[PDB]
Amino acid sequence: SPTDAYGVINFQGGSHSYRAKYVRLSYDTKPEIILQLLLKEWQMELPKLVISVHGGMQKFELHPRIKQLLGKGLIKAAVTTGAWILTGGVNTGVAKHVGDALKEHASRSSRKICTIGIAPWGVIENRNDLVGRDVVAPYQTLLNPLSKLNVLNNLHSHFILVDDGTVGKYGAEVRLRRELEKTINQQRIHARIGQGVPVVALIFEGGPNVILTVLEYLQESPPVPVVVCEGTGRAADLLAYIHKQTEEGGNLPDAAEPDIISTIKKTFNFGQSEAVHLFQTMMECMKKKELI
Amino acid sequence: ETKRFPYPLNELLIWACLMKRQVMARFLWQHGEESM
Amino acid sequence: TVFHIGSEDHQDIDVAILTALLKGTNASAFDQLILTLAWDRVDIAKNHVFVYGQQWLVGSLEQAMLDALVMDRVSFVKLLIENGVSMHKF
Repeated sequence: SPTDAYGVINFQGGSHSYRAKYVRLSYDTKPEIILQLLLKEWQMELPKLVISVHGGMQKFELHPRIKQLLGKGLIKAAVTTGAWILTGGVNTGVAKHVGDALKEHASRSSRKICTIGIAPWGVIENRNDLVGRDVVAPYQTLLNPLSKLNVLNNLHSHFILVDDGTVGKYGAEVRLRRELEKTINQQRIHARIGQGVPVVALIFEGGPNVILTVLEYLQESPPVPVVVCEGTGRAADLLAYIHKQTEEGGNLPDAAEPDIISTIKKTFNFGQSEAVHLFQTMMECMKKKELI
Repeated sequence: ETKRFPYPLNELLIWACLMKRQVMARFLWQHGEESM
Repeated sequence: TVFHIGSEDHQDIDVAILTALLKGTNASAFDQLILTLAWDRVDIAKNHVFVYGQQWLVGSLEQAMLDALVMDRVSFVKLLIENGVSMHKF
């Protein structure tokens, strides 16, 4: 049925009145029309780079020094290359710390940094105050204590929100992010250059489903690379630990897969339910080291 | 609602200036639209 | 409260003398904010009241804004705006 909720989701804003945009589309919109919206209507420029950010939700106390470097480093890659950062939008986890990084080294470089939020429609606090056609909307980033719901991060610039079964249902956004990543990589990076737009994925404090997301890229045609950073507190630091003890393509030096599977279930409790399976995922991630 | 105002940073800028509160007036001026 | 001299743990004693009045003495999350306001110490308020996970009540926060505007407490207006208060609703 008609999208019936598209306009400006301008946050109440703190120091500023940070603006944003929403469309509320389906879960079956075609990749051609998704991109068509971004550049035609929202008057965006084609990016010379895409940085997808897959960590987790609820990431809870990133370290002090880690905050500085990732931010200062991530802004520079974005502003110096005119990039689109792709987050989940919800103010829990990476999308929190990404927006934190923006605020620190802002330079009001939102002009050159177009962060986009992609989430399902329903899992978001104050869902109902946005319904309407070309509606400038208010929105309160008040940390409503009773609210287990998500709030959209004030330090973003655009939003696409994906209908699904209904409210509460979470996890119907993975397709659109990917199909868009395929789509942008099938666009020429300049009027003179033939190569497609590159795509790279960055990982902050990953997770047992993220380590399937990592593999899903290296299996992809073309094989999208991945970046990780140590100093985190879940799978990134793990797959960082996996890094140091492995040879080119090899599955193990002198056998420690009991001790690895010990650590696999230590973080997320398996009990060898499938902690073995998570090892062969780490096996194929420690394998294709030409993209990690 | 209706007891609210659509542009409250304007109503407070006038308040701070009638009350001779310059440091508050400068702060509130930087927030909102139509700065000049 | 002990002031460990050498490990920069719990830095210079003013923060200790004042933070001591905030810990224990449960009093609220609110009254903690109101006490910094009378003192005009935002560094205390930002760091030792607006902490992660601080469960805030209902428009108590608005009632703090009303107190800061009268008292000409500009930096507490700035802070409370950053931490969720809405002038349109207020």
